[PDB]
Amino acid sequence: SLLVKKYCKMTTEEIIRLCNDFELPREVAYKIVDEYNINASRLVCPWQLVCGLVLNCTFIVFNERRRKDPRIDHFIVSKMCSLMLTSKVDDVIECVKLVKELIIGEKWFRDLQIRYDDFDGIRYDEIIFRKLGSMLQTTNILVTDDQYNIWKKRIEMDLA
Amino acid sequence: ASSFLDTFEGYFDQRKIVRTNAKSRHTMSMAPDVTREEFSLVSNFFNENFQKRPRQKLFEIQKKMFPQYWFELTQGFSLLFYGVGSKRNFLEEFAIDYLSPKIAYSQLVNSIPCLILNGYNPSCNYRDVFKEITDLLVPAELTRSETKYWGNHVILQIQKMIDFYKNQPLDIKLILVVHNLDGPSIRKNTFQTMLSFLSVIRQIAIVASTDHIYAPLLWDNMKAQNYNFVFHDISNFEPSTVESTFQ
Amino acid sequence: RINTIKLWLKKDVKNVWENLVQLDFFTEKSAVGLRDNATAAFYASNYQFQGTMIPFDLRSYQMQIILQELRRIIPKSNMYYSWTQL
Amino acid sequence: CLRKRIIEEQITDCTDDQFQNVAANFIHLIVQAFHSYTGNDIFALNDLIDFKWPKYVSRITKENIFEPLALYKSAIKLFLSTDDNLSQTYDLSIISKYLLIASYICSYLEPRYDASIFSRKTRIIQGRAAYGRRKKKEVNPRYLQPSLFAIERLLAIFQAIFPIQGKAESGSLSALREESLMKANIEVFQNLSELHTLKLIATTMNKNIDYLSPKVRWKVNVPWEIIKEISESVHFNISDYFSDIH
Amino acid sequence: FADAQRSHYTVYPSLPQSNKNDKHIPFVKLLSGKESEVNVEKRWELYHQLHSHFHDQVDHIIDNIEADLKAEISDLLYSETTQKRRCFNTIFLLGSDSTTKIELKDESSRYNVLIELTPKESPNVRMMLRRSMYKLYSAADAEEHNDVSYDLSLVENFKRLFGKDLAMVFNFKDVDSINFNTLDNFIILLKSAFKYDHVKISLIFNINTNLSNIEKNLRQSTIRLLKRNYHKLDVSSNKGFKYGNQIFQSFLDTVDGKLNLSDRFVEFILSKMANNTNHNLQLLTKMLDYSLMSYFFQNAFSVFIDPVNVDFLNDDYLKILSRCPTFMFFVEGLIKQHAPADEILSLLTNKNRGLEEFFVEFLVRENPINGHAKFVARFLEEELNITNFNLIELYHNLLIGKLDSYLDRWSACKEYKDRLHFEPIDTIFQELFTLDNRSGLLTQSIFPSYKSNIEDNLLSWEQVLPSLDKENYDTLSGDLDKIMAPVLGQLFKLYREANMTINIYDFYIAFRETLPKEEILNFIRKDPSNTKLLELAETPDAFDKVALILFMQAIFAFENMGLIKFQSTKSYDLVEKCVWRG
Repeated sequence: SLLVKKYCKMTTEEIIRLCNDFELPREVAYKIVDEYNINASRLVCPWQLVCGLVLNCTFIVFNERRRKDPRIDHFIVSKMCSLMLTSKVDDVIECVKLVKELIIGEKWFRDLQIRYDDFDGIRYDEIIFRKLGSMLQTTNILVTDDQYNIWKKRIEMDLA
Repeated sequence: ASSFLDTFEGYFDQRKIVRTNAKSRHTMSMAPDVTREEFSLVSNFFNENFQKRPRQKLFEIQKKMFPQYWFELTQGFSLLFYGVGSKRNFLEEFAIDYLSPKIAYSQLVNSIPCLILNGYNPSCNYRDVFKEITDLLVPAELTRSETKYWGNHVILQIQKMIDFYKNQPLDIKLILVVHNLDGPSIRKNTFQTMLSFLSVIRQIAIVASTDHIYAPLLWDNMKAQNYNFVFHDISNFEPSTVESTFQ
Repeated sequence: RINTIKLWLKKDVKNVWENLVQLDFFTEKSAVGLRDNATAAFYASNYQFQGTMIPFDLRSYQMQIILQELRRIIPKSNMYYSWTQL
Repeated sequence: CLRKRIIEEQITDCTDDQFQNVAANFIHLIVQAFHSYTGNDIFALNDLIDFKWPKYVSRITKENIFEPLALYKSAIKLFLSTDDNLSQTYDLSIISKYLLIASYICSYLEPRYDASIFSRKTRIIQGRAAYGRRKKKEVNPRYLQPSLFAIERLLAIFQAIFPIQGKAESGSLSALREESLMKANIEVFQNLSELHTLKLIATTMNKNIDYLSPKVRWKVNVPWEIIKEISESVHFNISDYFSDIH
Repeated sequence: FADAQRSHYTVYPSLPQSNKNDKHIPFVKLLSGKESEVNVEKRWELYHQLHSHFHDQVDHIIDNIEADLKAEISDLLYSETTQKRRCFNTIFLLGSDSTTKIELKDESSRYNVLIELTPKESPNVRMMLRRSMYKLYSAADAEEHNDVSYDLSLVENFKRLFGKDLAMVFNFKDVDSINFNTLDNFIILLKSAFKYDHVKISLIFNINTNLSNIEKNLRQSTIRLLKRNYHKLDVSSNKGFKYGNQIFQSFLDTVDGKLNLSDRFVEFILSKMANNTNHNLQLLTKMLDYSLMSYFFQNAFSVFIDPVNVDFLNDDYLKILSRCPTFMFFVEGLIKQHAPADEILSLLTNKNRGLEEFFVEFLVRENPINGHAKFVARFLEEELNITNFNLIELYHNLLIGKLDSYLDRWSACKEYKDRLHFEPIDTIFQELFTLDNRSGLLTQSIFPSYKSNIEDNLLSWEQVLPSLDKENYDTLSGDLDKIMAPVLGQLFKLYREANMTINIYDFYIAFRETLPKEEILNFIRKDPSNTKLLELAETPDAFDKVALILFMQAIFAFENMGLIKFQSTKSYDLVEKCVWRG
């Protein structure tokens, strides 16, 4: 596999490829590159670090499509499971949570979280009432109005 | 530096041995030391201009639970407040402008009164507090057949009080407030035993501010059963400037 | 080195250790025996001891006789007389 | 219990000479046992007589009087085992059972000689462990008045030992957010406060105790056997952490 | 004085004139005003009604089980017939939270006065003896109408003052937290009065840990005779599920046919039932009350269970109940069951008459799951005759469908497990009349991960920061908050990332290089308020020294939170950590 391999080497454009495979922007890629070339010093395997990095770029920027399509989270993890050639995956789970333990508190990471607004994948104006101590907290088991406004058309033409 | 940061492995990591010639024997006197007056001045300048607008907004967000607060108070659940930042300018505006007028009108008269209890005082004793209890509630004294051999007065009084109010109108008559419950002269087991054998009362019950990480060991299970804080979390990141008066 | 011998479980020592401490052969390390006057006897029953609070088996004891005394004292004919010398 | 047993057995061959006689040889057995235990006293002998007499009554019979040796064999056992006190040991919660188990470790173990056994993480960034105990110790601090510690050591070590909870699935999001590992709740703080009053923890014995200080040292007041009786009941193992050094 | 300088002082609240408002209750118009205030009154009254109603059985059962233990203690306390007449009755409450009171039966030809002893009033021996004698004499005097001192002579001299004999009972209240030496002394004193052939006593230990924990902590001298004539009880709030199951079943019967619970909540509570064995029902009842408080706060369909309010079935209520997604499942299931579409147009919102008709029609139903759990409990206690069982566990195993696999743990109902197997499946309209903590609030206000929830904030500080962009200018810090992280979290990061020990000067500057110089000066340029600070900022190292200012008050604050044990008295120049994250 890619993470049993000890002391591998990478470049700017090697990981530009592994990040541009998701058609992500180049700014995020340059940030991971800066992360690397400063902190690629004390390593065991950079495939883990850059794996976790670009995964926590995807989960933060792609929350919209995933918020409406839970069919995504299987396709995405399957993609990066075989891009790095493994049938086992819990190591990838660790690849995400460990970088998240590491990269947790930098001002640029902060800037991205205010930009694309995950905060564990949930909005601010909701979670603060989720957690301060409230019942007005909107757990959307119920559905929104426009949903039904458009679901009605499916049975409008039920005659056919 | 090391591998693990926030776990027991992070603890084993950061707690091992150093060299003694690796000791930067350096001091804060290798830097300016200047009067505390302008120190507090500029502290308060940032506390009055640096994070003011957002603090106001989040304060306004933190409000709509007053109904929830009162409603849980109504069944007699004495209350908690934890979280970070000073926790005084929340509660002192909570009680006065919400509780006593509202419950005054609902009880149907005079507003329900309160005292306050600065725990953080180093001179915080309990016997003066029981004096003011007897001043305001004005309960009944004890016989000589029950103060058993120098048995402490306030406690047996209060065992007499808890039974006198056992079947009175299920109403309200007062509230007491605490601040820095884990303060120096207040975190002693006497004072805590007092305010834990206290709040079985339906006529009163308490709002509680707290700050310490290891506060929550300070109480027992019998106490918590008797005392039933409802653990709400309220963190504010506030400068706590005026508590910078004792230490 | 070799009728037989039986050794005595910790429960069996629990009893007789106190038969020992109550016959003035052992004492406690930073011990003080019997106060002379009233107010000392008074404060004694106010402030208790570490030995009062810590459990039975780990409070720091002390001794009355030293070995070689007993070595000379005893009947040396004993099966244990070989064991009376450091 | 004489008058009981004589007719629980229903045997009409008796005289009080032999009553005193069997009592006598019974007491020969008593004292030939526990003279070694006590020596030249009476009080505690009377106590233990009163307690263990009746079981011996319960054993005596016709064959047992015609030959009291086998009777003594048939009641040898308390002579071998006084056992004079009274499966399970506790009806308790689980963290009270499992947290106490840790403090015995964090005052009988070197703080340095543990990072070898009490780790399970896969290293990522460069750095070395240590070598553990190059040298064996020869005195087994089981025999010792134990050490001190701050609490964070217990906060850490308890998390480290803790039985597994927070069951995962290996799903697309199951272990993504679960954080399947117990954390610093309130319940431990309060189930801990219970223990100082149960006085199975000790601290610096203090009037005007303050559980809350930076300076305070703590300890336990328990033996090995306490911590042993927890283990095989909850089916935990730590005897290997102590069984090797001396 | 300024206000808060003092301690234990008092202040009086003034009032406005009045508000003449019958909305002087917490509960609120939900739905953006689309409730009625009269409905609000309905909810309010009904809550207090049903609250008090369940509180009926609260008081009933808290008295019932207390009467039970009082009956049993008096059963096992009296007439326990000795034969040697030189021992007293000793008793063991193995693990009782020892705060209840117990009664004394008279049995004329005796006087009977209890003895109660705490840690406090028993430092030494002689004092607690004086307490005992004071209690005894001031108790047995006024019941019959000169002074004797307080000593053991008095008890053996009881006959020849009052004429009656006496029987004592001793309750060592908190048996564990006391000087065992003083205890040993006392009980050796107390055994000195079994030589007058006219008295009896008895002791009890109201234990919290265990016998073998402490029956070898005290000297076996004491313990031999204490092997003689003893008694033993299992003692707790939750004895045998004999009344917890009743609370569960009664709470089922009280609001039966209306509401149900998930597998998550039921298992959550099955867990926290055991985190304090002694106090267990108090807290479940507590949090249950919290659950209903929350429910009747948040569900505007609260007013739909009293059938009188079926007349008030408004259109907005009819709209929102349409978004029952299970109802859409039912709809589409019938779309594909029938190519024509006649009944659905007969009933649906396209004509709301059939809708509200169906509403009451499917509203009336039994929710047979709950009655099933009930007659299952019946089935047990009539045929299995069990009490040593939770009903909550069974609720859970049914919600799974491993009900069969859980009664398989008993396996004696197995010829009827299949007929009693409730095929556990979802209903319609389960979204508004059911409970579980998906919301994630219980554990946020009852069992908080305390410092985890702290440091998750201390570390993030955008979970609370107002994440705004536009009103920068009016506020002073519009240019700075955006760009300057606050003091605290940046410190906490350096705090954790460092080793065990930490210096001050090098650590200070290590932090201090995280800063803007011109921009924080620009922050100080923005205020013309502090003229001292105007002069203060005009020098360059003003930046360094105000970094020291914030540094000093921040660490001063960190200290009293429990973060540091400030090391090296007389040196005050480097430090140690104690708190970790996670």
